[PDB]
Amino acid sequence: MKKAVINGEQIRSISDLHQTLKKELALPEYYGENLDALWDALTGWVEYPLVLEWRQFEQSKQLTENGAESVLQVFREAKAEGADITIILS
Amino acid sequence: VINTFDGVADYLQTYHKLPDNYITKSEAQALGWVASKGNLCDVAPGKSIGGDIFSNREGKLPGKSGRTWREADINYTCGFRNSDRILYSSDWLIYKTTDHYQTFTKIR
Repeated sequence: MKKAVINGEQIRSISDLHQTLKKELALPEYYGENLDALWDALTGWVEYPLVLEWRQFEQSKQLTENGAESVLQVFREAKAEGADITIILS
Repeated sequence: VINTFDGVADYLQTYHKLPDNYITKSEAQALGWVASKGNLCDVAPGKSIGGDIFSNREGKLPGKSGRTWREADINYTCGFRNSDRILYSSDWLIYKTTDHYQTFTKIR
């Protein structure tokens, strides 16, 4: 198992969000910090089974010009396409 | 194997398909590929990940009616996946990225 935790109220920007995911998910140094890079990481790099706990999501949505939702959506698409992802919105 | 930018692009334009050394993520997984272990060469000797749908999520590649995109890994030999990809459309536009999808430059 492998667990990433996002403290959404500590997210500073969409860039900072990608940098948090990169640490929390042990992504490669070259991680492109964009939505296609994130998709590639979740479907051909990241360790499974994967648990994502995203705390205070609404704060992170406001701290990132709404970019937080498109980042969440990548996880939901990977899961919906069969990736073994458990998503916690707390 | 055919796995360089010009190699795969030449081959894509000539045959309208990827070279034989490519398998999709789902086909590799069914061979036992555990991406976090970096074990592709152990379960699929000589193969590279390629052929999967590319959704162009940041919208940097040009859109057109009825155009869809696909991707393949470039310069992969063994171990963990690298940052290089070739991107080719259903009407045979071909782009490349070497910075994990941050930027794309057209090649064909």
